[PDB]
Amino acid sequence: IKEYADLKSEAPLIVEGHRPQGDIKFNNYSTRYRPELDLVLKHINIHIKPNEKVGIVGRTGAGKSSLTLALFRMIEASEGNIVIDNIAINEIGLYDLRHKLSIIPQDSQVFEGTVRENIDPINQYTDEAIWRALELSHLKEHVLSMSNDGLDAQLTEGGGNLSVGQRQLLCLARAMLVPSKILVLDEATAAVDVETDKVVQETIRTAFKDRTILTIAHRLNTIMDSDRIIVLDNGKVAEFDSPGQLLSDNKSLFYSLCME
Repeated sequence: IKEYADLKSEAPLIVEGHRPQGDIKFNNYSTRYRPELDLVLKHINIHIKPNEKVGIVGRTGAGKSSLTLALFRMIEASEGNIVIDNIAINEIGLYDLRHKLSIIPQDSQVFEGTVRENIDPINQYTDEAIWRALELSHLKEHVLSMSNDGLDAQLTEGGGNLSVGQRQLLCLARAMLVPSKILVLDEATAAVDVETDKVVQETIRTAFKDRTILTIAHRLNTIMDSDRIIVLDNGKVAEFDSPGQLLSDNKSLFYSLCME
């Protein structure tokens, strides 16, 4: 027990510096997936518009997954830094950093309890906010199917578990319930219900029409629908980021990926 009681913490949760829209600005940021591994991000300096919708693509093993971890400081930066809203990611403190942002993970999960608790464990949203978020996510209707408890209807890891593709919709519902200043997205590595995919893609853009959506894609269609796309490979941005100009003219690897 003391063996884990002695573990080195990831980072201080709260710091003196705190913020009061959005911003994403790499500043020669570079990072390795782990200290024992070589670098996975190399001197990125990209800047994203305050309400931009952007897409990240790459080959299998390109290292693009680490972008979310670095943006959430899940991995400490090997070099360089990032700034959001004129405040560095390190200064704000991890608690506030993760509270102000939002993200759909590669794999979402269900927690044993209630949907209301599994969506607002912090208990910081109004009941009308919860209802409106579930409705805008097109989730309240199927939520009411389980039991008369509605928002308080139970759920569990097994037996009382939801649809495998419904998990990602629920995570998106949580993200849209949160008043996020910035957002991120991800998709199932394996094949999933295209109905759920369309529902998520429609609702995310319809809700966060005024908030940033930087998405990581396993299918290039989301890159096509993104206002800006940057392809990443070998720990480096692989081309001049554009909405499809390189696909139109250069026939770049971005075009080859959409061909594939």
